[PDB]
Amino acid sequence: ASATRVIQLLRNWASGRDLQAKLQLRYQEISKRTQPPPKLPVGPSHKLSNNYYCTR
Amino acid sequence: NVETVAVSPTICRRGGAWFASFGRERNSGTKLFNISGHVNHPCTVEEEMSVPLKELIEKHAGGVIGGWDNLLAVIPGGSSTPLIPKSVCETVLMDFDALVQAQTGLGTAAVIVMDRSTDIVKAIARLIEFYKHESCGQCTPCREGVDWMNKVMARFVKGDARPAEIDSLWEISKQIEGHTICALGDGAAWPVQGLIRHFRPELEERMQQFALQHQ
Ligand code: SF4
Repeated sequence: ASATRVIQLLRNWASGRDLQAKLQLRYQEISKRTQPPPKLPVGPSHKLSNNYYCTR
Repeated sequence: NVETVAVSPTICRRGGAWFASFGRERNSGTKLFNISGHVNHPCTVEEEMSVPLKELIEKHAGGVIGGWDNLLAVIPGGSSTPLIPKSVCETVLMDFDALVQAQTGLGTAAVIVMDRSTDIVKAIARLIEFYKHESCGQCTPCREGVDWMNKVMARFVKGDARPAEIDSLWEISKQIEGHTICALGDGAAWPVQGLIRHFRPELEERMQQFALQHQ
């Protein structure tokens, strides 16, 4: 947050809490909007043998 | 069968008791044997029914090429019977009940021997290709499943598969066997089952070699 030190002190005293530790505006701490590809594993029924549907 | 028809006049002339004198109970008479493959003297010979396989091979076929220790596997009753390794062929007899007990079946008493110098997977795949080329195509299990097994065995010969596919091929063979119009499907399923049962480590080794050299 681009806030002056005096204004930060005034708002901290007025609220009674330290605002800088828990800010309500998002910043660079959030994840990138471009992500690597996933792999997404398969479920338990993807076996090649001993997988007859009548048993599940 | 031709042999069944041809032995009948001799049976009538000499009596059924004479014919039943040979062989064990429920396996009586004499049989024609065709020994072929990796033997010094491949040949056709008529001999008493319940002869030991090793004794027949040594006495009439001249022994296994390179000696008895050189033996790798035997197909005892034609291409439709599962293979057996040396440990089974050591002390097995040649008749219906004893060969069924060895999980093979007497079949047509056509002995095809293979020494330790032959690709057993290649031989089984060639047999499966024969069965693919010989199915009449009437019923779907034989037609589609034998085509499928032929493709899978062709991939197996190179190791292009994964170890999990061995059990899948076994299940495919079971799905073919007992579900077809005639016994050609059974005769194609049994050699695959025998090859898996007696040489799964070789198939896995081939798969590992292919994966290693293909990465
Ligand atoms: S199992 Fe017999 S009837 Fe069925 S497709 Fe094969 S050869 Fe034809």
